[PDB]
Amino acid sequence: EVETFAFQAEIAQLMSLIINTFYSNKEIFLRELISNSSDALDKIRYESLTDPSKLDSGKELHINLIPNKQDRTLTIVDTGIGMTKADLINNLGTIAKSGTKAFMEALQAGADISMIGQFGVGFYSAYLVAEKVTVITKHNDDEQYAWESSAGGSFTVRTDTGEPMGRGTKVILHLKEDQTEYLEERRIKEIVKKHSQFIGYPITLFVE
Ligand SMILES: CCCCn1c(Cc2cc(OC)ccc2OC)nc2c(N)nc(F)nc21
Repeated sequence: EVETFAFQAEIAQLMSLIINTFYSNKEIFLRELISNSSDALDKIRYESLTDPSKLDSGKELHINLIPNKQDRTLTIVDTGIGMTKADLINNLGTIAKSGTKAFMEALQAGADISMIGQFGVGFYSAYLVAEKVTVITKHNDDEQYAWESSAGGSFTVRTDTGEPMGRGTKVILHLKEDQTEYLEERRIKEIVKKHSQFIGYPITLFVE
């Protein structure tokens, strides 16, 4: 069954802002998502040092970028720590509240949208380019969940029946009609080179 949740007022407001503000430098969405993957891979890396069994659901620590022109999606896949249902429904929104407020104040003093990640809310930059985001995630202590939102003030969570993923997180960007340039091999490569050149895990760009 599909559960529908409201965003806390502040996130909904960050989300509208990201959708509504005129801002051409949309490409920074990719570095934000990659950096979130990097923090997650680090974390499962740290946790297995004192418990190697936390790696039984997969030993490879990596990042895959998969475009699919047929569906119109850019999926960012990591094998990092993954998210529990608690994360999805309460915890992530709890921690995001403060980062949101800070961010939203800075945008005045002179800051701009490319700085969202210095506040820990770079995930919602997904909405510069995607009309819908689907997030498939699997943590060691929980089952596999699908989170989803087209913004609008609500998101859903359901247990995922798709392909089992071991451990990690897939962010599936359903691109806006005018943003298919992020399906293109040479565009993604350019972006990864300029902003994500020095990540500590292999990034494999899949071709179509
Ligand atoms: C805010 C940092 C933690 C949340 N997070 C994020 C940021 C994030 C994801 C969300 O998914 C529905 C929602 C909100 C988020 O940040 C506020 N990306 C992650 C990732 N790839 N892997 C893991 F494991 N955790 C992630």
